[PDB]
Amino acid sequence: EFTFEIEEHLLTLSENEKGWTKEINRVSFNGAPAKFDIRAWSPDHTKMGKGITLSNEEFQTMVDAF
DNA sequence: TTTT
Repeated sequence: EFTFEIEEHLLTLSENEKGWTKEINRVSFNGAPAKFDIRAWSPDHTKMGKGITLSNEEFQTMVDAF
């Protein structure tokens, strides 16, 4: 058992020939408070690809650093 | 090529 919900779309970074997009979103996993999520997504966003989840703290650390 |  596992669930996901894209709560907010922040940025699309690129799209490939199959229409999958790399995105920065706020995503809730298993109904938890949403985290930052940098991940590939199928065209209708019904299939997840490879990516990483970052807490607000981890994301701000990254932003401050670059 | 693709699932926390």
